Amino acid sequence: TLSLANYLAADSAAEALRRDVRAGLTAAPKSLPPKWFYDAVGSDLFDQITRLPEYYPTRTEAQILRTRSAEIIAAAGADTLVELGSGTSEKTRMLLDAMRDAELLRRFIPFDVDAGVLRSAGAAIGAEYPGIEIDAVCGDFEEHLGKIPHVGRRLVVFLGSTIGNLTPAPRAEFLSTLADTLQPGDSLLLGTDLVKDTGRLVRAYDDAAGVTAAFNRNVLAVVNRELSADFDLDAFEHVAKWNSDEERIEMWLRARTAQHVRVAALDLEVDFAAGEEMLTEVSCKFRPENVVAELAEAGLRQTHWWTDPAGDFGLSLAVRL
Ligand SMILES: Nc1ncnc2c1ncn2[C@@H]1O[C@H](CSCC[C@H](N)C(=O)O)[C@@H](O)[C@H]1O
Ligand SMILES: N[C@@H](Cc1c[nH]c[nH+]1)C(=O)O
Repeated sequence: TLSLANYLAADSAAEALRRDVRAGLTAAPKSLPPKWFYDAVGSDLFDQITRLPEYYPTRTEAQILRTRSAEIIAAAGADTLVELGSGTSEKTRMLLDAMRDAELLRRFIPFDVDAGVLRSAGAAIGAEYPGIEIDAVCGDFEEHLGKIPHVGRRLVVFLGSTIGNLTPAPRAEFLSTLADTLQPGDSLLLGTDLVKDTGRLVRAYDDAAGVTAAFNRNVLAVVNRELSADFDLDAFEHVAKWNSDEERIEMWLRARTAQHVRVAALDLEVDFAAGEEMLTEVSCKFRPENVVAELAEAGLRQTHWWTDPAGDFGLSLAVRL
């Protein structure tokens, strides 16, 4: 009853991954793709982040899920739960319980770039819900959504405001593509962190424990290990900023001094100037009405909207137009 499909394993997929890292490192303003945070070490660092006092999103969303999962399941009526950027799927157990309770649960399809997190969560869920079929998919949710099985009536969930780690142009492409993988009867549950006080927003990405910093820097450890690079992690400092124009948090890594870095697997040497900054992640924060309009543009209609009392975070349920 357990399966794993691995689409990131192909050299065709590897080439695209490496091409995107190369483009980031060779652009006039440097960047790295957010997906490279998530090797085994990074997946655990994010798990640490979810427990920080500063990082309100996980517990806020979990509280909405704890109190609204029945409602969500009743509206979706799905027998199949698809989770994008699933990670450890800890919040997802609330959804799985509610589907099981409703006597609908037949299948769980976790989808992640990290196959380790898939094998762990997959084996766990497989045991916690005997008789369920598990179809783990290792892929890039910007490239491999078409590989998610079309079986049954599906609730696709994208929690944790991961959607905000895409800038508006690829975000629109992603949502349009996602919409086009949905069949009649399918649903999207989307978590979106909302615009709020920016002290709160910036602190959630710049905790006093240094955890987010370590998580940010680890992207250099991943590149170092996997692409034969020689970034000096000590040479770069974590920077979190509020971009008010784009209404998004931005994580940067800034060079303390001039750095000269080879990435051997890419046949690539790059340099940083003193004080030069590299963009490692964006975290877009949303206004409620813009979420409605973004879904609509993609060909999706918001049918349900749930928020916490303080309006820190929203969950949307959407169907095809
Ligand atoms: N491009 C991509 N394709 C597939 N998975 C991705 C991805 N970019 C990041 N991820 C995965 O998506 C998750 C984002 S962190 C979110 C974890 C969990 N869903 C939660 O809400 O807490 C991580 O597990 C990461 O490994
Ligand atoms: N998806 C998470 C990833 C993250 C947490 N902290 C830093 N990055 C977010 O945008 O909030």
